[PDB]
Amino acid sequence: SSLWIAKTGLDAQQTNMDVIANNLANVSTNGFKRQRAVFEDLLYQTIRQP
Amino acid sequence: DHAIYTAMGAASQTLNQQAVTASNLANASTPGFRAQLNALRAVPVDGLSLATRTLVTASTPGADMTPGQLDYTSRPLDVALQQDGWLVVQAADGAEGYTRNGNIQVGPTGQLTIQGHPVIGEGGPITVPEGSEITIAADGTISALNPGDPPNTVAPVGRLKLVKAEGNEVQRSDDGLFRLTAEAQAERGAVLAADPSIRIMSGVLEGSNVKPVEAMTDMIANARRFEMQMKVITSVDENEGRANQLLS
Amino acid sequence: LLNIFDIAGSALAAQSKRLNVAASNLANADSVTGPDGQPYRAKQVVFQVDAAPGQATGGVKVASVIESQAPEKLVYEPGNPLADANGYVKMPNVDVVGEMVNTMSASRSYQANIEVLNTVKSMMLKTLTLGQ
Amino acid sequence: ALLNIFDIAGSALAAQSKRLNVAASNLANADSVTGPDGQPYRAKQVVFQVDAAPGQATGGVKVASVIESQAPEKLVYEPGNPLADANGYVKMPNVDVVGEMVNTMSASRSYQANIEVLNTVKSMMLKTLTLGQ
Amino acid sequence: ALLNIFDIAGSALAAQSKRLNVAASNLANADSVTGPDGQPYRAKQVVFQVDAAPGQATGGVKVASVIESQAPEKLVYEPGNPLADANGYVKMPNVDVVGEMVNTMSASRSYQANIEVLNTVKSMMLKTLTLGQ
Amino acid sequence: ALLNIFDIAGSALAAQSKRLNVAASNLANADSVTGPDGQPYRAKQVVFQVDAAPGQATGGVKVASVIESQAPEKLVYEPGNPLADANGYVKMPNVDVVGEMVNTMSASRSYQANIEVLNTVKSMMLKTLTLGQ
Amino acid sequence: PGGVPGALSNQPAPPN
Amino acid sequence: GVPGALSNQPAPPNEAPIAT
Amino acid sequence: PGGVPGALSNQPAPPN
Amino acid sequence: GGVPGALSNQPAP
Amino acid sequence: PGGVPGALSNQPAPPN
Amino acid sequence: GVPGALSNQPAPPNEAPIAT
Amino acid sequence: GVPGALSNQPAPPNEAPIATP
Repeated sequence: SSLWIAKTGLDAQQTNMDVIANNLANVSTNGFKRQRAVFEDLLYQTIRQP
Repeated sequence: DHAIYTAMGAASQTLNQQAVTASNLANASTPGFRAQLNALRAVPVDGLSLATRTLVTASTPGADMTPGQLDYTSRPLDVALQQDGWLVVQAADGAEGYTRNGNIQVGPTGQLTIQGHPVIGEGGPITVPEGSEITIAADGTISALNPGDPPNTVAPVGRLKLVKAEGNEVQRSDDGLFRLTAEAQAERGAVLAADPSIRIMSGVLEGSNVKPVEAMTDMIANARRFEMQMKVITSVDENEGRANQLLS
Repeated sequence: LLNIFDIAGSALAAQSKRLNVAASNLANADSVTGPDGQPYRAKQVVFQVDAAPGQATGGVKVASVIESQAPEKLVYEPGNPLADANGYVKMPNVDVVGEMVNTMSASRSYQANIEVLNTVKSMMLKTLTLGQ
Repeated sequence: ALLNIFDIAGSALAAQSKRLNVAASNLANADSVTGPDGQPYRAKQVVFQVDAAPGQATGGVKVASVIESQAPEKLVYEPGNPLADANGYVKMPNVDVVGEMVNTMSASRSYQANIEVLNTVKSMMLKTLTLGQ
Repeated sequence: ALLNIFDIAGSALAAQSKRLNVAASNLANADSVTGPDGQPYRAKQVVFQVDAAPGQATGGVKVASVIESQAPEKLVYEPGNPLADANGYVKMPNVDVVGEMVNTMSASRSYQANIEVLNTVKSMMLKTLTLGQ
Repeated sequence: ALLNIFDIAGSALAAQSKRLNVAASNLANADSVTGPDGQPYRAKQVVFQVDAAPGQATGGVKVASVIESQAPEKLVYEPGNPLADANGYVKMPNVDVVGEMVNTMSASRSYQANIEVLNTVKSMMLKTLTLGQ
Repeated sequence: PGGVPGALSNQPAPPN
Repeated sequence: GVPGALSNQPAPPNEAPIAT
Repeated sequence: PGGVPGALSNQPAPPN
Repeated sequence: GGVPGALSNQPAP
Repeated sequence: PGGVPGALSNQPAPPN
Repeated sequence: GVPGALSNQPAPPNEAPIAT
Repeated sequence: GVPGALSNQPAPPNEAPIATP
């Protein structure tokens, strides 16, 4: 249902939040490369063809 | 007794529309994303004698081709296309697909990929010399400079295949890539040649184009429509009970 | 009182038809197209007296189902294929409150007619035992 | 020939009970992930036919067979659950909850209508047995 | 013992109750550092199977066992804790918050749907017994 | 057999009412300082037991007693209060607010369940008088 | 005879 | 034909297509 | 020829 | 047959 | 000999 | 006796004093 | 065996210790 879709959305933004928190915690670290999170949508479901 | 089925169809298709909207909202951060449009078509039931029953069917008529907002990242390989322009990749099943994701990556062997799909250039997938620094020009041209070697040794390697196609000529496949429709394939050919009029900006990534206002309005509308259909179902459910239990 | 059975049955059919029309209209509040590509125009039943051989009093028959003549709503979506030269897509003129009230009133009339038919059938059953 | 109504309405009651049972089984397993064989639960539905032998005008109703519902299996992205796919696509049943609830309500109403038919038919049989007396 | 519909819907209620209990226990132990023995709490999962008593026809839902999730345990650098390893990372449970709230909502709505199914069937059940008398 | 059920369910209702009253008393005096004498307010709890006047093991629930919890009394530093001890501490009650609210809600739900049981069995005992007439 | 029952008739309309 | 009347010829199979 | 009663046969089916 | 009725005793004996 | 119901008996406490 | 039994003698009056 | 069956034996007491004994 839409519950799983929106829960996956929430999980992605939390992941992104964790990535940003990690980037901000390592501001003063010497020789740190910033982490950038990219997202992809999973398989599309076809119910009836055009 | 059959109005309950009309209302049930309306409620189920409202659920389907809500699922489409939630899937669109879940990809608010997906790079180079095209939102799926939704529309409720009405199907009138034919028959006799007084045509009164018309059902609802949810539909997704193509996608949205409005470009999103470009994030400026100081990287030479993230590219953004012109409006109604597409980058070409070799699809999962050895076929051709089109996309807006300009997040081009390179491998240890030097081949360019997008989401893992190799990019298609003039003469088949583009391969860059191993471990080279790559710059992308404003018309698809790709230049490669070996690390530590006279910057006078920078030479072009290939050209990206950039095409132009509108929403009517483009239909989303189940793997997330966009392809030509059959009616567009019959006119513009199986494979689209490169379009030289498209400019490409290097160093900017295109995000998603989902509109929060439309999504929120759609969710409110779906909720209210679902409540109305449930009321219709409840009204029909009491009447039939009384009728049978009593006229027996 | 068999004519009462005809009357009650015709009225039950008419109210069921009105309820079905209202339900179909409520389903299509947000519909944008049909099979041919024309907008969905809201339906309304027409009630007429069924007293063809019964003078001026009789049952109610649904003469026809007609598209409502209220002006179609217009939404500015110039990218929609159905948009005209001015960019306006036609959406149905279905009034939600009117349809909900129609459903409720039709349900109440349906129940009243069922109660009438039951009372008449019971009266006939008791008439069957006259003089005994 | 009022006795045949007994058979007709009894067959109808049994068929509607089977339909309600199948709908409830589908509804109760909307959240299932696994079957006894490890296969995902497939939503099932009965098939209604006229219970008429060749040459019989009109009969009751009978359940021919139970068939798997035709709908795409609901894909869920959970590549942490022990049951998964090659790409972590857990397959969940294609149960449409609104359809099952409406089916349950319809089956109950048709069942009650058939019960009323049986009751009034028995009353008439008794009255016929009191024909001349 | 139970009528088939009663058994199916009651099994659905019990399964949803078990899932809700697992979700609540996970939400309670979201910040637990140790158990009673000295090992981190592991998020529990409940697996639904279809209790197909007949061959592939219908059946309620049963729960085989409560499994322990296999996900990277959260590591927090607290070398002073007695439970820190050689590197000093104490282990926190892998309980995600959003997933458990979604699970609680889904379990509640399945529970209520099965309750509504039982309530709907009940009137037909009581009205069946008036057929004979 | 079935007439004893009135006594069983009435005992259950009385016991749940007593538990609810104790919970309300605990909530009312969570911030209380002193009673009629100089002693603090010790939180109350009812004791449930199984009431089987005959020898058949089981039966209804009865409230054997109301006891005062022996949990440590909360101490607040208030030396100007005449109620303070040698160290200037005052004994404030150990009422568990969340526990008492949960007790209120759980007692309410059990109360309704017993009410529903009583309604159902009253209907059955009314219908058994119709037997064959 | 008769017309549309319910909402449409019991709503004020322009004279025509 | 008038609804509710009796005719010796069956009604044609009705269909509700989505696209003409 | 009968068919599946209720929800499946009263929802708009696919064209083919 | 293959499907037991809703009003039948638990198939599981 | 059942004890206190509800909150007190559903909290982890050391045996005594 | 039992909290809900029957006795022949009225229950003693209950009063709630502020202080004892 | 199955939860909700009938057995002739009472279930063992439900103890939940806070520390390992």
